[PDB]
Amino acid sequence: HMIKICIAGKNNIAVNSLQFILKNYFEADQIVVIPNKNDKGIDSWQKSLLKFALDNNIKIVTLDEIYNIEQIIFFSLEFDQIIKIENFKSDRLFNIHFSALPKYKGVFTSITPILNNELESGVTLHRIDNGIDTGNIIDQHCFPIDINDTARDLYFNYLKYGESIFKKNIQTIINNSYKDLKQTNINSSYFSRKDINLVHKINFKKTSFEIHNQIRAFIFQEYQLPIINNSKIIKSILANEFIGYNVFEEFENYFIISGIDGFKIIAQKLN
Amino acid sequence: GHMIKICIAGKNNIAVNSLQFILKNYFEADQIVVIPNKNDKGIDSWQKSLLKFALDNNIKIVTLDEIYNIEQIIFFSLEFDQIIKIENFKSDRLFNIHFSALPKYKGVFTSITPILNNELESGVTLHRIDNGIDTGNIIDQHCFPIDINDTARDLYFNYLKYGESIFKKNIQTIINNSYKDLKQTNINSSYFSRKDINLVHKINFKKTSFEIHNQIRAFIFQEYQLPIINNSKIIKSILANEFIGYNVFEEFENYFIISGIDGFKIIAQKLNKL
Ligand SMILES: Cc1cn([C@H]2C[C@H](O)[C@@H](COP(=O)(O)OP(=O)(O)O[C@H]3O[C@H](CO)[C@@H](O)[C@H](O)[C@H]3O)O2)c(=O)[nH]c1=O
Ligand SMILES: Cc1cn([C@H]2C[C@H](O)[C@@H](COP(=O)(O)OP(=O)(O)O[C@H]3O[C@H](CO)[C@@H](O)[C@H](O)[C@H]3O)O2)c(=O)[nH]c1=O
Ligand SMILES: Nc1nc2c(c(=O)[nH]1)N[C@H](CN(C=O)c1ccc(C(=O)N[C@@H](CCC(=O)O)C(=O)O)cc1)CN2
Ligand SMILES: Nc1nc2c(c(=O)[nH]1)N[C@H](CN(C=O)c1ccc(C(=O)N[C@@H](CCC(=O)O)C(=O)O)cc1)CN2
Repeated sequence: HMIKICIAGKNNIAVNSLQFILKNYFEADQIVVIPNKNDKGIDSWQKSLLKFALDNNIKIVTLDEIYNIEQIIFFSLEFDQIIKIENFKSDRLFNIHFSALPKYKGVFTSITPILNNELESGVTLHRIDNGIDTGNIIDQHCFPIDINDTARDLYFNYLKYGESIFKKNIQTIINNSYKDLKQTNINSSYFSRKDINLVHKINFKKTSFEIHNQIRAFIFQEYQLPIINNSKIIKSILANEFIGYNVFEEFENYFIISGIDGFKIIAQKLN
Repeated sequence: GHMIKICIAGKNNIAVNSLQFILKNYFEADQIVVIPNKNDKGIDSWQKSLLKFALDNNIKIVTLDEIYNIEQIIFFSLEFDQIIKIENFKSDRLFNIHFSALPKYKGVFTSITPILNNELESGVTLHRIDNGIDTGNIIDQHCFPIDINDTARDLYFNYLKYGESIFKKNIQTIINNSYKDLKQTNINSSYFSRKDINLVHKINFKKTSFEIHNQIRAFIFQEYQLPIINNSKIIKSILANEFIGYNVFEEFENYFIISGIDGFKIIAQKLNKL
């Protein structure tokens, strides 16, 4: 068919990966795009896929419009819809998921690995099957969650590494010469929206590492910041200085906190 | 200096067998004292009673107050139920075996917490006691697997086993005071209190098969409780690699068949099964 590829989703990973295909592989007339339902068609703190496509004379389609395109490559890059694979003639359906699968299937993956005490995360390119982030893994890139990284910092890492893993593998996908491996049952985890209360209530009867992690997992200013006694927190810093157990002291610009193991946290208040 | 050399404080097979080992190999009975836990009524049940062993072997029962002034005494907590304040003691030879791979899973119910948090292994850790909970310097650790179908009960019996073993491995160097240790790191340190665990766990099925399995088996410890699914007590959970479709739930006379979001088969065996 004339149309070779659909890019579906949002943000700079989608925009940049589309730019890369336009520059290196396919002409506009060979590409269609499905923006997310919330795409305003203007750039914000991320670029708009809708705007990029219109600016570049790529057609905006719906899923209904591509299901019958033989051999189309369908590529989800932060797409907001669950696919049903039997809708499609093509079986060339792919996603980049922002975690180190099989762990942290589902949502809010800039939050969940932090909240669960992980030292690393990853991006994973996989085939789409009918389950949520369950299909066979094509490629994965693991990277650290540094000790004072926030959810926002981690999200910007997913965008960066996600764009790179796209570029690394896209020719094998286009050539249908990639290899994949089924995901294991062990280590598989999943979160849905119901599992995370974005207005997090910190549990201080925890270690310093855990309290620190509770704070920084919710630091993502475009959405929210965690609040301690009515002040928003912009950064948490965990040190291995021992300051005594269960410290909590509020100052004008920051809190000094330690948990049951007495390591020092500085929780910096938003200016 | 003093006649008393060692105090064993705590409960269950670990305390009893450790005490038996020192009495056989290291100290006579008049050199040893014991502090049972508050709920020890001196009756052997599914674990042995430390109080009963002491009574049966003429090893004196004491309180912490009676040992604080014993210089050089070796104090060992083997599932002890009291928090120590090290400044009460003249001796600095104060030790604990905690049932986890520290620094993870400080605090309570460590037969439940690693399972519920999706771990594949656990451990026992011999440490110095400081004024924090399970925070003192590590002397030795032995890690072991949590087998995929282990229950909390199964994991508790492995702690008893490996815990008794790590005591024997280290006791000579404690007695000769030549042991080495290392400060715990801040990174990976985790802690649970009784408030963080609801022993009447309501299963979240909007999870992976692995996670649903873990949620069930983490609460299987029949002396205390069993998890309940559709008003049936569950005695065992078995997780397989077989794909059966997403979000399966079917009740049979003797078991449930369950899968989560990733569609792996779980068999949850009912207690009523003959
Ligand atoms: C909405 C929201 C998001 N965030 C943070 C954590 C999220 O990981 C990150 C990105 O948010 P979203 O893109 O809305 O949602 P997230 O669950 O990460 O993304 C999933 O759901 C998105 C919306 O359905 C899909 O477009 C993505 O493909 C899918 O991966 O921003 C917050 O901290 N607070 C928020 O309220
Ligand atoms: C009381 C209770 C226990 N358990 C299981 C899981 C526990 O890890 C295991 C042992 O129970 P306990 O010895 O009462 O509690 P546990 O938190 O494991 O032990 C801590 O607390 C004990 C009581 O303070 C201390 O004596 C120990 O040194 C300490 O390690 O039994 C249950 O599954 N349900 C229960 O209701
Ligand atoms: N079938 C399928 N569709 C896929 C992917 C997948 O692996 N498989 N990857 C992406 C997965 N995805 C985003 O990357 C995506 C988008 C929307 C929702 C969604 O509708 N979420 C609800 C859950 C609804 C439900 O319970 O089924 C939520 O958590 O509240 C979920 C995931 C895009 N579509
Ligand atoms: N200071 C300290 N004491 C220790 C250990 C330790 O690492 N540090 N290890 C063990 C930790 N432990 C179990 O392994 C354990 C037991 C009870 C409580 C506790 O908090 N107990 C009582 C107060 C005790 C009393 O003074 O009578 C309570 O809260 O009711 C805390 C930890 C035994 N004691």
